[PDB]
Amino acid sequence: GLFGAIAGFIENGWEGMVDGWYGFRHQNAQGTGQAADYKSTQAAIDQITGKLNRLIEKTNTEFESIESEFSEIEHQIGNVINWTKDSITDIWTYQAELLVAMENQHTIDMADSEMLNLYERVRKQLRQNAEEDGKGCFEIYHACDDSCMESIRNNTYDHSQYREEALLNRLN
Amino acid sequence: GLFGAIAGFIENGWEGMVDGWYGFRHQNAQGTGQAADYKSTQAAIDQITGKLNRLIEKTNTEFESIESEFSEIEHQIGNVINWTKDSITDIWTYQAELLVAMENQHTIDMADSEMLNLYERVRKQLRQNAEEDGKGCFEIYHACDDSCMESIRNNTYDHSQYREEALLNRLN
Amino acid sequence: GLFGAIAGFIENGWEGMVDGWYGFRHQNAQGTGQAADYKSTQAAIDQITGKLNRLIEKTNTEFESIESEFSEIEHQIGNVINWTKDSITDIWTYQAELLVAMENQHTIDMADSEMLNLYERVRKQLRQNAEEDGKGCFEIYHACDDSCMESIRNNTYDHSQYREEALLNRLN
Amino acid sequence: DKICLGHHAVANGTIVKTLTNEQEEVTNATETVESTSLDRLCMKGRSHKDLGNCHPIGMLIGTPACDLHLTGTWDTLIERENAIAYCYPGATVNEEALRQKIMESGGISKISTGFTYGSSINSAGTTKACMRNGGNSFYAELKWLVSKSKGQNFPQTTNTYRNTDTAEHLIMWGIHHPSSTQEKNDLYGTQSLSISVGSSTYQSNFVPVVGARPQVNGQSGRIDFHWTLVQPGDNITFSHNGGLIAPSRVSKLIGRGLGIQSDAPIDNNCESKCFWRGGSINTRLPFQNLSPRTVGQCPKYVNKKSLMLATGMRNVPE
Amino acid sequence: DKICLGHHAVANGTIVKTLTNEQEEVTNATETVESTSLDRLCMKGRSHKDLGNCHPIGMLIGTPACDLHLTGTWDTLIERENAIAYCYPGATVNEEALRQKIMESGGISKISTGFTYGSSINSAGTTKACMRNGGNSFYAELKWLVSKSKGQNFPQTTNTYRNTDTAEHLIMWGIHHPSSTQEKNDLYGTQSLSISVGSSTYQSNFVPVVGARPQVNGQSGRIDFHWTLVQPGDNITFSHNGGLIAPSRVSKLIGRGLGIQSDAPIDNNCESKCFWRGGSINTRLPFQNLSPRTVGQCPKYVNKKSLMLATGMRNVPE
Amino acid sequence: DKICLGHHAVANGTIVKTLTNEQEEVTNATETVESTSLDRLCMKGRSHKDLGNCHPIGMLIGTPACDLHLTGTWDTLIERENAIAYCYPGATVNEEALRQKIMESGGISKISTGFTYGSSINSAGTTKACMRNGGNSFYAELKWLVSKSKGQNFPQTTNTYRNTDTAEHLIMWGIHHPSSTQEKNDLYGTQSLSISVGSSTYQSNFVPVVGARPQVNGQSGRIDFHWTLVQPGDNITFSHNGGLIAPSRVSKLIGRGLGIQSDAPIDNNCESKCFWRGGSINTRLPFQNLSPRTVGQCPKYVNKKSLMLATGMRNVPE
Ligand SMILES: *[C@@H]1O[C@H](CO)[C@@H](O[C@@H]2O[C@H](CO)[C@@H](O[C@@H]3O[C@H](CO[C@H]4O[C@H](CO)[C@@H](O)[C@H](O)[C@@H]4O)[C@@H](O)[C@H](O[C@H]4O[C@H](CO)[C@@H](O)[C@H](O)[C@@H]4O)[C@@H]3O)[C@H](O)[C@H]2NC(C)=O)[C@H](O)[C@H]1NC(C)=O
Ligand SMILES: *[C@@H]1O[C@H](CO)[C@@H](O[C@@H]2O[C@H](CO)[C@@H](O[C@@H]3O[C@H](CO[C@H]4O[C@H](CO)[C@@H](O)[C@H](O)[C@@H]4O)[C@@H](O)[C@H](O[C@H]4O[C@H](CO)[C@@H](O)[C@H](O)[C@@H]4O)[C@@H]3O)[C@H](O)[C@H]2NC(C)=O)[C@H](O)[C@H]1NC(C)=O
Ligand SMILES: *[C@@H]1O[C@H](CO)[C@@H](O[C@@H]2O[C@H](CO)[C@@H](O[C@@H]3O[C@H](CO)[C@@H](O)[C@H](O[C@H]4O[C@H](CO)[C@@H](O)[C@H](O)[C@@H]4O)[C@@H]3O)[C@H](O)[C@H]2NC(C)=O)[C@H](O)[C@H]1NC(C)=O
Ligand SMILES: CC(=O)N[C@@H]1[C@@H](O[C@@H]2O[C@H](CO)[C@H](O)[C@H](O[C@]3(C(=O)O)C[C@H](O)[C@@H](NC(C)=O)[C@H]([C@H](O)[C@H](O)CO)O3)[C@H]2O)[C@H](O)[C@@H](CO)O[C@H]1O
Ligand SMILES: *[C@@H]1O[C@H](CO)[C@@H](O[C@@H]2O[C@H](CO)[C@@H](O)[C@H](O)[C@H]2NC(C)=O)[C@H](O)[C@H]1NC(C)=O
Ligand SMILES: *[C@@H]1O[C@H](CO)[C@@H](O)[C@H](O)[C@H]1NC(C)=O
Ligand SMILES: *[C@@H]1O[C@H](CO)[C@@H](O)[C@H](O)[C@H]1NC(C)=O
Ligand SMILES: *[C@H]1O[C@H](CO)[C@@H](O)[C@H](O)[C@H]1NC(C)=O
Ligand SMILES: *[C@H]1O[C@H](CO)[C@@H](O)[C@H](O)[C@H]1NC(C)=O
Repeated sequence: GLFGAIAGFIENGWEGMVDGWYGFRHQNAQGTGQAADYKSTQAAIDQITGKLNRLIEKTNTEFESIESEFSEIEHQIGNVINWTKDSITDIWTYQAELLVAMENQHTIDMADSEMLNLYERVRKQLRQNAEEDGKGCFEIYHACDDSCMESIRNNTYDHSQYREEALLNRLN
Repeated sequence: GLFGAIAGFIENGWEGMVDGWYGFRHQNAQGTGQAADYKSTQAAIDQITGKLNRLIEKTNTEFESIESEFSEIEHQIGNVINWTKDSITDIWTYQAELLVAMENQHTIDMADSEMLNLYERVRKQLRQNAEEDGKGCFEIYHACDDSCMESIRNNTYDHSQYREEALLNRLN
Repeated sequence: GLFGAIAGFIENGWEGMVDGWYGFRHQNAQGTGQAADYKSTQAAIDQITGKLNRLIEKTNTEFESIESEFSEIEHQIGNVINWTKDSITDIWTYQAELLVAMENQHTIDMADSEMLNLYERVRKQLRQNAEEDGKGCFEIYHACDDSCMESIRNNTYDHSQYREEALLNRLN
Repeated sequence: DKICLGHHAVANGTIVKTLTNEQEEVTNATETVESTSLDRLCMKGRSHKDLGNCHPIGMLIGTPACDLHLTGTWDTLIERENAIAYCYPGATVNEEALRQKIMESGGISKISTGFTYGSSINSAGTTKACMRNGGNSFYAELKWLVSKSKGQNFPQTTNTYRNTDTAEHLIMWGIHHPSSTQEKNDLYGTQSLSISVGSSTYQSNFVPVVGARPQVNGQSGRIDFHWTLVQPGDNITFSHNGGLIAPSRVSKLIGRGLGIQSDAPIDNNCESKCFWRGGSINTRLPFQNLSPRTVGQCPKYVNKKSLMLATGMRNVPE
Repeated sequence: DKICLGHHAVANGTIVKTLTNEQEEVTNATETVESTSLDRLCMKGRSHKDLGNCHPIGMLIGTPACDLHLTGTWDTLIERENAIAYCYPGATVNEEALRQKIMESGGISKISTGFTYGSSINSAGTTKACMRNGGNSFYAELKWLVSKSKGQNFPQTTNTYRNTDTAEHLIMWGIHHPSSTQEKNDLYGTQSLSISVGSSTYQSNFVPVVGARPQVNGQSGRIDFHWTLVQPGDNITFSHNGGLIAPSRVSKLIGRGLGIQSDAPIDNNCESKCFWRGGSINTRLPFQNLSPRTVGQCPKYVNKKSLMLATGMRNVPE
Repeated sequence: DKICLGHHAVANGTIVKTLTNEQEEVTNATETVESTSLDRLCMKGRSHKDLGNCHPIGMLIGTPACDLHLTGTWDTLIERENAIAYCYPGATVNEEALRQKIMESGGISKISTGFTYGSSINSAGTTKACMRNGGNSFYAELKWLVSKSKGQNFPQTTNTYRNTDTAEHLIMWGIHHPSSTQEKNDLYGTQSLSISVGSSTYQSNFVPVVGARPQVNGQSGRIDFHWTLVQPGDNITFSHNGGLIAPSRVSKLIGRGLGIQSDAPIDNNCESKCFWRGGSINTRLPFQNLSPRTVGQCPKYVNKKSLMLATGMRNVPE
């Protein structure tokens, strides 16, 4: 897609992730874990909400009937009304389809960008202590225990603390 | 937003910047300085101008009156006319609202991208001589004076010149 | 543009490329070569095809005539009809112009996106074995024969094999 | 040493259309076209009149089936199928324009014409076609004027209604069309029949059509109705020597209201702003595939069964 | 030791409009507005009738030009410029509504009225303005009734057509307006002329009007046509003493069809769903700039010569 | 050793609506819906005729008020409220069609009919309702024919206008309806009144309404006008024996023009393409919320106070 993450370099979605749209899996000696990111999930969710709200805001134009349900209309005026009504219906059908095709394209790409943004945020936080694996994972060149993994998720990871160790490993 | 820069990894705008849309702030041995970036600013303004140009191009359909202001219109035809006029008005109201909502979504994301394009250009400019801080700044690992800063702004920064000094400070 | 590649950090297109939208130029010990990427070319073309299929989907609304070609309509009903028809035409003309302008904006940016997605896929593949030149090239820091070049294009390049040699060349 | 970023997926996704893909799978989606209708007229919050048997035009002329609907006020007027306007056979010229006026209104008031007639006129003419209380009757707002004495010449007669109110009044009258000259002679005399109607903004002549024709509700005669508006401070004169079905009351249309044609039963516990032949449409959705013919504030009709709008990302299962 | 990424380009591409740029060059673009028409009527898989010289109304009254078109079935009906409806000069009330009914239809049947006339009526009136087989004739579906003996009063006459079908029938009749009183007297007598017509849904009176007027096809007289729908089970009565042009047959409209007005030649080998005065539009494009007046299922008409849809990236030449 | 990237901001931005956010603050934004009207008719670059208190139809028959507008040329025609068409009371059949015709045209020429009358006809009928120079007069383009000898019968009269021009002309005539049988006799006699009017593409008859009605401008009698088009080369004949108001001239409509109904004053120092009841709309904006009833080349009416287009990035203040 537009931003290259969802159905891009991230190979598939996580079906066991039920408490968020985006999040983290980790792996270290202590084991594997999975937690959802709150900030990016709401960023996506709130933008979807905005669209729903726009969808449901109602006009106020009152229309009366120009066609009798129970009696015969004069043929010539009947034909003008029919032509006009069908013309209006074609416009709205086309508009409805354009609206939904367009919004859909947008929400999918929006969802992709929020995933990318979260990826970029983690990358910059990790700075010179980690390397991209190309599948949406970061390989970390210092010992990162459950607690270290947690600071990364919480945006409080301090790269100055691990830089010395991680640089040495990267050069091997 | 879409490209993660404006109201993204860059925390806030600069009110002090009155001579342009995108810019630089620097700090070194000789204090601080603030300059605008011409090319990114123009790219954005030009794209805005293009939309306003589209907004003001005039359809020349000449309409006549079908509704007398000064005498009574036969009731049936008057009702058809009213149904039709209101239908058309609902379409245009709907069109106008969608046009602007979409356009606004686009200009916001276009502007965001021009920030990201400027950022990415400078990132490559500095190559291995600097590191990202995550907040829209680059930490330069060598002595970079006012002549050096200007060359980054002017897009004439040669990285080979400082590579040796930079890499040494980057390791320690 | 939106993504910074096409009409951005990549200087221009290659007119020599006739079997692809996107691809590779290399220069090593054994000279130069050119190859188109099948995957990203088909990604872009499929989306273009998708749009063209939307463009041609028909509505089966059958319209009768409400205007005689060969005899005169009563003047008032004739004016109403003219007013309605012209209004309907202004809407479709507007819709048509908007659709095309929007689709075009989107296909240009989608094409830019695919170029960036290929670049990024290659950037991460090389890992630490190469560097960005800012004009869309990667400067590789090892002996990379035609056979190594093919593996980068084949997406089976293994940075492990060269990292030792490459890092030494980079740190000098 | 490994931290991986990712997104959620579901087992069974939903297909939506995008600009570039007819068959795109997303994690969730919601409908934008209303397919559901309430088969009731939702009348909560509405001062409504259900006309039942009564045709809106019958309110003006006073057909018996309209006796409960000769005056009143409403914000919502409901017309049913097979409603009766004409107990005695005939029709109104510009019928649909009139029907539409009554259904654009919020009420009806009735004002006397004050018309009186010399002793040579029998103004109490009646028909078996308009039954009331088991007796031959006539439209409540009009008088069937015939010669007191059978075969005698209906006298030359003038009646003028004056509008002293500050609104326009809607006046109606009828022309009787006999089924034979014998009947015409019996009712009105052997003279040539002429009906002239004149106001300051309207005038027309009327002549009774006489000829054989099918019996409708037992009658081969016909009474056709005609109408016009009389302006504040204006007068309307009738000049006639037989054949005029003369008004005894004229109407005044009050305010604005919404007119609905439907046979759906009324429900006072749901509220609605959109109505159609089959009932009420209560939706927050902007489109509907129920009917092209609706009244009120309505979702736009579209020729689509379904339009799903994505409320999630691309679904990329494992 | 270098690898470089790039995209293709062409020497010169096409200009398209975007939201932000009116002069945007791309590698490839395609037209969205149809500019081309087939200058013929594409009639493959259509049961069609080309009326040639026959005007749709002439089918119902049986004008000579229409003799091959008194009955038929079709799903597409084609009307040509200058088609003849009236041989004897005249016109039809509510003509355009009637023309549209015929053109919305899928066929015409005829049913005999059965009308017969006493020996003092001559039903064989003919005119040199309606030529058949080099001889004087008349509208096939109607009869010109005149007094058998010149100058005598046409007798009081009654004719009732009974619709025994389960479908409504279209009855037409004519009223003759003579060019002079002497002509009027010769044809129908010196008596005042009256024609009354009555169904259970329609009644009217008609009076022949003598008057000097210009010659059309050599005739200063006129025959004006009237029509009404007779319901299944209903009857329609004519009372007349001269001037009636009485129907010998009535029409029944069958099914639905598409009416087309064009002088484009018919082609049985191409198919189409969109027609206009100039021919047929066969396109997959959603828009069209040939004509605002089209019939069938058509691309939408737009006020643009050209509108290019980009099918490739930005063209950035070397 | 540090260089930071950023973007500008402001102290107070403006709110716009996006697809996702009703309340997005941006640096700058601009109005897309015009709310301002100019309260004059911007007539610069236009050859215009202000009709004052002359009604379009008055121009054809020659009401005193329209004496300065019987012929002329314009590209813009301006009708005012309460304009006079009929000095003598009456109406034109199909008035609104004719009004619109005149308002679609760019001029009027007048061509004499050449109608002369026998010495037993008085062509100089006048009225106190149409005053010229303080004297009883009549419509400039018409003549009120009455019997020369009071009460004695009006003779059968033929008048033919021949259109020898290369363009269709518009002919008008009136039918006088008396207020009593007495008045009817003095003017025309006892005979029944028949007015037949016939060209080769039109015919009709008229019977004049005799009956009491209100006084309008002191007159109970009425004159109702009728109109038809006469094609090049065609003749139109008037066969009449009383009650005809005969044309002394016919009209020719020239070119195309824009018709404006407004009471806003003319301003020759602004140009505009869009007009409404309250003045002119000259804006470059595509939308407009002043009035649904505009003429010319207009921005589309929308039901929106305001719609702001973002002309700058998100505003993220310090
Ligand atoms: C303007 O547009 C409206 C709406 O489209 C038209 O009104 C329709 O007119 C058509 C005739 O073309 C009607 O269709 C006919 O319906 C018959 C059954 O009617 C019942 O069922 C429908 C179901 O929706 C109800 O609407 C209706 O009230 C009845 O309860 C069918 O029996 C007819 O079939 C015909 O064709 C077959 C061929 O298959 C023949 O064998 C038969 O002889 C038969 O004639 C027919 O389809 C339709 O009922 C109307 N719809 C509505 C909503 O009123 C106007 O006529 C149109 N005006 C114009 C062109 O002037
Ligand atoms: C609703 O809208 C329709 C469509 O616009 C109107 O119909 C048009 O009416 C105009 C008159 O304003 C017609 O224009 C006239 O055309 C004449 C030529 O005849 C043919 O023209 C083309 C040939 O390609 C065909 O479309 C058409 O079928 C004709 O066969 C010209 O002779 C006229 O020119 C005259 O005007 C100039 C002013 O510049 C004067 O100096 C001269 O008098 C000059 O001769 C004129 O241009 C047009 O043909 C009509 N179009 C169609 C498709 O019918 C309706 O009138 C309108 N209805 C209402 C009620 O307003
Ligand atoms: C087609 O639409 C047009 C334009 O909307 C419409 O004309 C309008 O009709 C309304 C009546 O529905 C008129 O409104 C009146 O105008 C005056 C102001 O000049 C008001 O003060 C009036 O108030 C009265 O309304 C009450 C109803 O709620 C009455 O009970 C009482 O009399 C109040 O005093 C009233 O609103 C209005 O003048 C026009 N508008 C225009 C621009 O002409 C037209 O009738 C429609 N056509 C058909 C056939 O329905
Ligand atoms: C005298 C009698 O009883 N005749 C029997 C026929 O009944 C009458 O038939 C005549 C037509 O010949 C009318 O239809 C009569 O209808 C009424 C009616 O009820 O509508 C009687 C009303 O009093 C009368 N109203 C007025 C104001 O005159 C009304 C009108 O005359 C007509 O409607 C005007 O068109 O008619 C009806 O009672 C009966 O049809 C016949 C067959 O069995 O037997 C006759 O003995
Ligand atoms: C139209 O004419 C027919 C035939 O005259 C009428 O049919 C009659 O129906 C009645 C019942 O009402 C029966 O007594 C007979 O079957 C028919 N009468 C005769 C004398 O044959 C029909 O009623 C007439 N008019 C309509 C239906 O309006
Ligand atoms: C109506 O009649 C009254 C009473 O005769 C009269 O005074 C009034 O002026 C008339 N009004 C009109 C408009 O003719
Ligand atoms: C109309 O009048 C002319 C001239 O008097 C005459 O030749 C003929 O009767 C008519 N001609 C045409 C072309 O209508
Ligand atoms: C889709 O399901 C999600 C929960 O998984 C919910 O948030 C959303 O409202 C649902 N939409 C519909 C239409 O069911
Ligand atoms: C545009 O040209 C290309 C070749 O460059 C071709 O493949 C394609 O079919 C053309 N586009 C369309 C829409 O036909």
